[PDB]
Amino acid sequence: QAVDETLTPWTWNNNNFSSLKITGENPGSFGLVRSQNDNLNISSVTKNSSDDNLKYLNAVEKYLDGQQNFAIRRYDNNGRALYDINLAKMENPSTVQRGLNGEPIFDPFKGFGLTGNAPTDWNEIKGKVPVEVVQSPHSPNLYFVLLVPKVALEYHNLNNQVVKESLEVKATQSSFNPTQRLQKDSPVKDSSKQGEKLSETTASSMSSGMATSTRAKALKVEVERGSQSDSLLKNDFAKKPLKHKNSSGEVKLEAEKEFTEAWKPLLTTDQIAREKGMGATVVSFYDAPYSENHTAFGLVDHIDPKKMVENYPPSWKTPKWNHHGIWDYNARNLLLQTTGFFNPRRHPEWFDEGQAKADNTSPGFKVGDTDHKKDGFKKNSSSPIALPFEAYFANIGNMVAIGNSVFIFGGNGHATKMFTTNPLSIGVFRIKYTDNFSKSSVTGWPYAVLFGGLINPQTNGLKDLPLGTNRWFEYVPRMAVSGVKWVGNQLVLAGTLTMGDTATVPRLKYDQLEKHLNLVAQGQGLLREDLQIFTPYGWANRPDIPVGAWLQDEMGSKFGPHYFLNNPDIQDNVNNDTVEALISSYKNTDKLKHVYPYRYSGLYAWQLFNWSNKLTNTPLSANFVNENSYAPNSLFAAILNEDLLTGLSDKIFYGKENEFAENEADRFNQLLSLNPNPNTNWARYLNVVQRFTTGPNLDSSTFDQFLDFLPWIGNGKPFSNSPSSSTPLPTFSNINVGVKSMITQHLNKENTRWVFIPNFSPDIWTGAGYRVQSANQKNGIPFEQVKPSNNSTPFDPNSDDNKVTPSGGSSKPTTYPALPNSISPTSDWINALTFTNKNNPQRNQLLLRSLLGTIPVLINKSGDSNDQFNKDSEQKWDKTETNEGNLPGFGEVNGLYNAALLHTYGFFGTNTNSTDPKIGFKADSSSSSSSTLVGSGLNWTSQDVGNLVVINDTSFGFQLGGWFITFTDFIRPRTGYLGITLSSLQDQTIIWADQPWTSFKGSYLDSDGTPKSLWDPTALKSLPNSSTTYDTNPTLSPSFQLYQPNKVKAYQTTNTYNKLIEPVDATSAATNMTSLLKLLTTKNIKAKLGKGTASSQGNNNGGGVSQTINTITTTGNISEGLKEETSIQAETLKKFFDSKQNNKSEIGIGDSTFTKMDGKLTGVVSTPLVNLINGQGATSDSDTEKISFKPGNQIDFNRLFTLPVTELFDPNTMFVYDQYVPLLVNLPSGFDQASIRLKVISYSVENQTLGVRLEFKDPQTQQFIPVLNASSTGPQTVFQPFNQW
Repeated sequence: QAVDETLTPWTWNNNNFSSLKITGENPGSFGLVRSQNDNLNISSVTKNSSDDNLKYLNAVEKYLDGQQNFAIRRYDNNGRALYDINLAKMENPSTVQRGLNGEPIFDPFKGFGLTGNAPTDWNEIKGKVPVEVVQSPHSPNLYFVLLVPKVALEYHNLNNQVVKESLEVKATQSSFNPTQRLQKDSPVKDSSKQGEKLSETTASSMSSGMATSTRAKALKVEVERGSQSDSLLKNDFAKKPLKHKNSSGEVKLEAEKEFTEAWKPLLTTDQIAREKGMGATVVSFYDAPYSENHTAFGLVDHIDPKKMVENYPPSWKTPKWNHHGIWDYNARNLLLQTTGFFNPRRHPEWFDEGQAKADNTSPGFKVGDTDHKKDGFKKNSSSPIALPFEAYFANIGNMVAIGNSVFIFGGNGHATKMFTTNPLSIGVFRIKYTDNFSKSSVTGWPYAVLFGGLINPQTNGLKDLPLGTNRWFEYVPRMAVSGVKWVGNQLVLAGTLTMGDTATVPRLKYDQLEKHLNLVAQGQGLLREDLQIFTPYGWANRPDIPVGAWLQDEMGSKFGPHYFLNNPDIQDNVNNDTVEALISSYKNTDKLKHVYPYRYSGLYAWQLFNWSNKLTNTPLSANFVNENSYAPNSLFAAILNEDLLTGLSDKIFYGKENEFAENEADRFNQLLSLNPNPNTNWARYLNVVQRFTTGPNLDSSTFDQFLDFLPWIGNGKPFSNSPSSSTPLPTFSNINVGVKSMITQHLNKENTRWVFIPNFSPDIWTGAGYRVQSANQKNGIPFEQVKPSNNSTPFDPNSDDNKVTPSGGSSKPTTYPALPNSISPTSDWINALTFTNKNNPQRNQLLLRSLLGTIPVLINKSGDSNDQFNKDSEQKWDKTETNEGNLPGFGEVNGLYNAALLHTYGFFGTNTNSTDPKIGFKADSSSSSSSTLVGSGLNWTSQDVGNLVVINDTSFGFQLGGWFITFTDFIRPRTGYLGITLSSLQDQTIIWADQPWTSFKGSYLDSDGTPKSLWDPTALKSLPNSSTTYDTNPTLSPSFQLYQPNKVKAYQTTNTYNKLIEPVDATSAATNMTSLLKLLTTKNIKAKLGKGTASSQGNNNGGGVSQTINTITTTGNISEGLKEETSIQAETLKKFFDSKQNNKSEIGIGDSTFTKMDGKLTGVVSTPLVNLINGQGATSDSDTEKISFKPGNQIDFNRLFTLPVTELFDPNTMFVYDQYVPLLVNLPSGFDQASIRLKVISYSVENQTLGVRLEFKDPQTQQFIPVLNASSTGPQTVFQPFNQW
């Protein structure tokens, strides 16, 4: 029961909790502790063939019960160990004897009463490990401790064959090729189903719509219930004229023939619930350090995953589907993009059967029927969203106690985060206690139903982000939770959050999947990449056009108005005549909707604005949710509603409104908002989030301007490269990039001299990759981007097809005269949302992944001999319009400039290496070009988030990858402050490590007031093996992604980017780019850069601690850089930052101060007075050495106890009167007796005894604290008049 000297403090990877700062009556720390012993040969247990995972894990737990020891030892206010609480060695533990009212009988000196019998489930809970301890805010001496199995600690060390990766390196006997596991072949017209294509309107109803268009008429989409049981009289949305290509079998998604070694969890959710010994459990136990019966347990409650799954929205029983239903399901299935809103093809973690259900087959609705009228009926489903082992144990961590209920918000998922899989916390577990912590109820709710109330007016940061949902919770937010803590009076949840997918929002045309391999993979789930890849050539004019309208123009000569290669240059006007003739004329009824002839088409920003779950000023208003990000692609900190969370009922009740439409007849007129059923309570959960933020309080191009300001941890140089004619250009921002152009000459060339730009001259920097007739005509480009289908002549405006006849027949062209001067991936246009490419959803992911330092780069030429990219004589920043600028314009990460990004990385030039790596992208003009995206060389992952440390009443922060990020201005934002302070890590070994996050050993707030993070550069976990014994071309790493090849036609010498850069079939290009594919593995990139091995050098062991930069009131002030008097906001911010490149400190960017500490770092134990690293360095309470109790023989009992115990103290406050204190406590001469008080805690008139606990005014912290040296026994003593017996 006493302190164990062989157990050292530690910290769990999932929550990084090491100690709980107990405050109040008995201040101290509940530090975790473990057996540091190595020699744990987990391979000693043999995993046989027929033995199942459950039996194997039971054997592993039995084995670890002997070789491992864990406990939660309590420390005094001075950091001195008191007792251990080794749950596996506590003999005859007993629950607390309770009264009828539920109060635990407690006498301060006799302690807690014991019933003598073990708490519930003790046999199956004794072996579990503690990972977290949380105090109650109200009930004294009451604690909860979170218990998990030892497997969840040893998960990574388990044998690979039972802990597999979603991607397989294979033996590579046939050379590496990233497209091998990708289905790529395109669908082809069905020659047996041609006649069921959507019918063009027989005659457009004029209905006084005088405007007349010779163009092709709209297609009819008629759906009506009819009366047939399982079929519809009309099912136009189901028209299915396409089919998969038949080559060596049908090319479609099917787990059986693809995922032979399918990824599957360790334990299904039902098995977690049933097997009590494998799930997390929290036991409420009472602790008293100075009492005889110091500790005793209360209730034991398993965190039942079924009590969580039962609160999933019903829409999540059928993830393959969505409120759109048949039409989008068909579109995705033919495009080889996996269907639904949360698909195991993209998120296999959350499904009991894992990848074995990873396809669109059996989607829960009838599909693929020989008769299209039959398709679209609800049927049996088999693959609902669940909570298997990995997601579950990502969801256990970061407890918080509120009122009579305790919440588990989950952790960052590193407990079970492998290289190619990303478990996260999907919702909030709650345990509610009744009748004063006597009985309890366990339940959980998903984050989706909690975050539905997000609306743009809340956040001060980026707008229109993909964080919205709707009456069907098809948006599945999950968090890698940094932690939950009270920042002052406001409860804060913080960490990283997965937006709705924004990469796959555009769709390819049905014949352009062989030349957009990166995008088709992103949609396929093979490429678990979240950033938006700029591949705009093959996008359909509209993602949401049913396949029944794809073949209306097969040849493409007419540029089918309803379906054509998306390109804004042929966008229709918005004139009243144009819309009246084209769109408004075809009035739609309850049983008829039209695919309008209006040539809808726009770039990435327009695509997202129309077809992403962007936030809106009202909740549940996101009609278009495509998918959910793979990894957390956005920082997120939200102020939660404490009272509402306490008050919500345990069990949720959805209804027909949340269900999907039963059949297409009801789906067609499916409203977005329906009155909730009277007896349902799902809506009540929507308003938990009081506020939220994702980054600095900046919007639009200001955000990208800041992104330029933040530096790259890999080498420290800014992404802008501003501090020095062919000089390097910034990557994100466009200011001083390219040439200024006047937006008043774009599109209609009307009413824009003062609407977009308050300045008198509305000149906008077109950025890199801009198109211009000539320097003399840089402002606006005329219609010379004519789109020819074949080589057959320009797009031919002024044609009868592309003209509209208003009232009277005064025909005119419907296409704009002049167009914006850029469609580059870095193209920004406040004046044309249809042409602009930079978007807030991209900007958030760019901030997160720039902080992480793993932004991919397009590469044409590796460092190999005869394949070298020369910085000099081959890169010309002054000629970004021409191929000499090397801007790919296809495959690049949207919103950034590939050459600038590479220069920052140093892939070419001596920026990162002493000698030029000669790695770069060349826009070849003499032949075809092939390219591939490769990682940054760093292996930080977005889930790398540490402790949530509260700095003060208004600011909080946490470690993020190699950065420490503090949300200075979230609780109480101040105008003009960016509201973020960033502190980079200085250790090169950690920055460039293969698995750096294994080195982070927790963060905490130091007494001096500056947060700090532990670092153990000797704790890095290398990759599982040295590639066995052969060269493994694909080597998995947390940042590794199967970036598919991209092949692009020769770049024009002149007017390179007038049109979209056309690609060609790149399926066979893999074998001709081995020297580039080899750069996919991060080790090879590091070797090229020189960071491959210990060659990084520097500190050899270098164990120490890093501290965030010192901050002041003026820190983070960019009010000068904000605001507008003579420029645009982005340009003035660029000027401001440029003027402060040598003073990044005052803007909140700097290198974290780091100090060396000898020996291993395993964790901290923090108590409100001081913080002990590894629990070393306890003191003797110097400030109260001369305060102690007078022993009994030195006290005259008659002098004191002649008066009664009642009037020796104040019963109304239980305080010993000041005049008598010196009579009992020894003090040095001249000591201020008023600074020390006695807190009576027990008395008995019948025995005239007095139990007293001492307190002392701490000069350091202005709070009364107990004196631990007051007696050999501690700060509590019993005074009686010689009647102790």
